[PDB]
Amino acid sequence: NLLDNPVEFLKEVRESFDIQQDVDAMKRIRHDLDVIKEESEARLKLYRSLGVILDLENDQVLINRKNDGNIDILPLDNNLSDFYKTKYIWERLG
Amino acid sequence: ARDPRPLRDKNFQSAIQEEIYDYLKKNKFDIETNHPISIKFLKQPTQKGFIIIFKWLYLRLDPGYGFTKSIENEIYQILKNLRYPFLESINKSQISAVGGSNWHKFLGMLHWMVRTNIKLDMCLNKVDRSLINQNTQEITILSQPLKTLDEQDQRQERYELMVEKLLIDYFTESYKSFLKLEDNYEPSMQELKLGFEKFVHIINTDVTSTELKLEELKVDLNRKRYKLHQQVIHVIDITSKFKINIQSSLENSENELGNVIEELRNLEFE
Amino acid sequence: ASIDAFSDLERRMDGFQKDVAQVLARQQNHVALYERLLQLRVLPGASDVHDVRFVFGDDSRCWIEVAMHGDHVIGNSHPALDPKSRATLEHVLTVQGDLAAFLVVARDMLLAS
Amino acid sequence: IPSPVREKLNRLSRNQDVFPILDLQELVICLQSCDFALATQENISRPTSDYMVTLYKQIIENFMGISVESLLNSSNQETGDGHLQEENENIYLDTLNVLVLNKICFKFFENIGVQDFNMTDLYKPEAQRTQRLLSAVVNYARFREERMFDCNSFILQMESLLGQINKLNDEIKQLQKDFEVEVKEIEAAYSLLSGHINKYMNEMLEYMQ
Repeated sequence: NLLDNPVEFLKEVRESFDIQQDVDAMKRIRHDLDVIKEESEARLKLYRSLGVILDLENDQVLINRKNDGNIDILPLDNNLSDFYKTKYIWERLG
Repeated sequence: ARDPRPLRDKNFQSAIQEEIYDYLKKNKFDIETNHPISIKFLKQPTQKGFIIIFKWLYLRLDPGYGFTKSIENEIYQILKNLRYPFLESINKSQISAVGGSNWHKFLGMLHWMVRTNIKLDMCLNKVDRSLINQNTQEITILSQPLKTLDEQDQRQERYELMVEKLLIDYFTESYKSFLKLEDNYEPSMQELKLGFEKFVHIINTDVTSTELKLEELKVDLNRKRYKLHQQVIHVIDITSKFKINIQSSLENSENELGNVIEELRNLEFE
Repeated sequence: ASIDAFSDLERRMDGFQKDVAQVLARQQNHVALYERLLQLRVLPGASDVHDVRFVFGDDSRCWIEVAMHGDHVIGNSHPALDPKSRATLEHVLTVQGDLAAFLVVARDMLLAS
Repeated sequence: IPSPVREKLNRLSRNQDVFPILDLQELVICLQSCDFALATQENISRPTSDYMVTLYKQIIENFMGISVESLLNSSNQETGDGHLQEENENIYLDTLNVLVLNKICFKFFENIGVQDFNMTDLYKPEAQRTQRLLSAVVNYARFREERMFDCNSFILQMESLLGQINKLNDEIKQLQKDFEVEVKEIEAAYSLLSGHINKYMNEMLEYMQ
């Protein structure tokens, strides 16, 4: 009752893979990561030396500019960030 | 080419005479021919009584043979045609008077005939059993639940053999009546009609058997094909989802990184 | 003639699809992001003797350029500031030697002016 | 006062001879046309042994539809006789076979009006006896050929019934052959693709480690 023509069906699957498109894609993806990495490096060390450390493992941001780990965190979820995150990330600094 | 049996040994002659006499009395020699049999007679015989014994034995080997008026002149030729393995060991001179000193050579020839007769019955049983075997051809292939042989048509050639065996019987009997100036073969024809109905009933078993087997291969292949097709569906169903998701991933990655690099190098005020 | 061993390839599909996810986990810009949150960008200076230029705000309202080669105390500001505001900033980079302290104070002077 | 005699117990001998004696050329033409190619006027006029033995075997296998080899086979029972003790000898062999061949002809000829077949006819054949025996055979063959149309209805019924077996058996082997071919050719389209998929992932791994 099924598979009117299973032979053509299988052929389409081989023809839907395309190795070169993805191989070419792989060259471009590896290149783009290097461009972001290399052109962010000098700046990224500057932002790291600021003391502003970032946790993306657990959806919060830590502040460590009071010689203690008791500085209040800011979540990354359910938030405006429209002059919202910026106020908190300027009042927690000193 | 000489006979290895010790025909000259006198002890052997005494032993087999008793054993021979018992066998001779049992098979009605002294009744079928008026000539009596005795251990004394088997000790040293007369020529007349020997020819009676030889003829009686040979007719059991070759019933259609027509003996000449003086059997002594064809005994050698008879053994030659028979391919008697011990012909050279028997000299033509002693056939004239077998009752003399050389009676032992002729007792052993007669004794060998008895052993051949004994062995012939076993042969005829095997031929008979072969007839039984041919009786198997008729019934042995058909009683296989299913047969194993390289040609389903060989069973058929056996079937044809089963059928042909009927016509040889039919035409053999009809010919007997024809030679008796008779022309009515209806007895033979009615027997053939009845036997052929058995065939029709039995070959009908193959038709019915084959039809049912055929309908089961049809059902089984359709279901197996459906099961196999389901295997193909599963492979195709999840393979396409795999590729499209990665195509999305590849597409998403490329748009992601293209926009980042533009922003990273856009140092204008905008 | 391949069949029934699809579970082997199925493992390969599930494994490779998620090895892809691990390697391609979306690296954040960390610089487009930092500039978006703070309205603060780090760009090369127009006068490349003074290397690093800092831009504040969504538009070109406030900016200043600094050497950052060594003891970097270069005066430069789009909203001009008095010497007293300029002397306090020059001491934080000289008598305090704290970049982080110098950066928060400088933007407050510029945005208010 | 003498009494008459019924000589024609020899009419019964003539009655035993009711089948016709065929002229040499006609007897051979008919015998050859029965597909006994070995039969010739020259050999049959001077019969030799080992020729008659071969020629007789061909005749029996046609009219009886049997294998002489199978006949030699059935003479030698496989198991059940004398196995424990050999008695040290291959003797009796062929001698028994020679008398069995004699019996086969004897029984057959009894059926077609010959009551006195014997070893001379096999192993020192003579011309008049040889043509007499073969003429009875031919007359029997002609009777069978002539009367073969009595059984054509049976043959036609048999051929119909045999046709149904063969047609059904042809369908079975066709169906079972076609499905195995269909299965593999689809699997080849998949087997090519399965190797392709392992190849694709392996190349992509080169740029992920």
